[PDB]
Amino acid sequence: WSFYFGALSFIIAEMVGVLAVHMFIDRHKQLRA
Amino acid sequence: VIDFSKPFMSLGISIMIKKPGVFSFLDPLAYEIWMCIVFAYIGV
Repeated sequence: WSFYFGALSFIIAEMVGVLAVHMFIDRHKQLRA
Repeated sequence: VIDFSKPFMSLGISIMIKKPGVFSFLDPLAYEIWMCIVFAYIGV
């Protein structure tokens, strides 16, 4: 179960990175407007 | 010591030995390869 804990951690880390990149993009689009 | 008739049955010494999955198309590659392919797809 700890191997799959690491795998799930990888998946969640990638999703959270995608969310952070969207927040950065949204901040700069709000700055642009 | 006794009289045998002609053979009523012929025989010899012989050898006796003991006599696809649904998702078997995945068999050429190991399970870890498929899992890491999914992970690499997500990362890419």
